[PDB]
Amino acid sequence: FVNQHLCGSHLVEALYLVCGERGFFYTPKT
Amino acid sequence: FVNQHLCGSHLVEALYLVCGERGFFYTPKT
Amino acid sequence: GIVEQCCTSICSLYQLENYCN
Amino acid sequence: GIVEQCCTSICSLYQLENYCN
Ligand SMILES: [Cl-]
Ligand SMILES: [Cl-]
Ligand code: NA
Ligand SMILES: [Zn+2]
Ligand SMILES: [Zn+2]
Repeated sequence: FVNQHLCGSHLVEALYLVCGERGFFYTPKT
Repeated sequence: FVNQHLCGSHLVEALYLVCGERGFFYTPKT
Repeated sequence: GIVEQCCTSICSLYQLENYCN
Repeated sequence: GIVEQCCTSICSLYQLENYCN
């Protein structure tokens, strides 16, 4: 796995790319 | 056919932008 | 489905809020 | 929030797994 500060169209696709076949949630609200 | 693994990467990317700060929930079923 | 709405059909920015929180 | 987690700080292979439904 890559260890970075996840931001940008770099992390979202990772959260998706990692979580895979299950699902995910995004909270822009802090 | 049409491949969704790929379709999602664009969708989720774009969604981030569009949904903005209110955030979003990605369910890979529907 | 959402992947059903933009895959076989392209969608525009407004038409994406339908899936936004 | 969560940004403080992975974008504010570096995230690992599982800290996001907490964020899956
Ligand atoms: Cl960047
Ligand atoms: Cl593609
Ligand atoms: Na990209
Ligand atoms: Zn970038
Ligand atoms: Zn592509």
